[PDB]
Amino acid sequence: ECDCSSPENPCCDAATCKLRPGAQCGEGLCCEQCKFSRAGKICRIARGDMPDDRCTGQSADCPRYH
Amino acid sequence: ECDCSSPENPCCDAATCKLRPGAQCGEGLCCEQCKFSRAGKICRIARGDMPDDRCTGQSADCPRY
Repeated sequence: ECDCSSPENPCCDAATCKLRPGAQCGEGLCCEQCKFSRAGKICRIARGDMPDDRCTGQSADCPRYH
Repeated sequence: ECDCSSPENPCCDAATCKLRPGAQCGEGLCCEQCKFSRAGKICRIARGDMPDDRCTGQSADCPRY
C-alpha cells in the first residue's frame, strides 16, 4: 500500500507512493519535514497527574506515555 | 479529541473517549489488546535490500526502520 495517505504529500515518491529517499515519515505529531521528531519532544499536553505524551525518536505518531 | 476513532472501540472509555485504564493504544499494526506490541516485533515485510519494519515497544504505529 502507500506510506502517505495523500498523493499531494511530498514525503512520498509520486511513482511508488513510498517514502522518498532520506524520509522516515509523511504525517503525524512526531513528523518534522519527513523526519522523526527527537526522542522526548512533547507531542500532547496531559491534564491532572498524567505525564505529557512525548515522541519516541523512532516513529511519527504521538503515543500514550509509558 | 478522542484516543479511538470509533465509539465501538473497547480500548477507550465510552464516557470520555479516552483510553481505558491500563490501555496504551486502540488501533495500529503494533497494538495488541489495547497494549503496545513488544519492541522488535516485525510489523511490515520489507523487499529488496531493505530491513523489515519493527514495533518500537513505545507506540502502536509500524514505523519505517
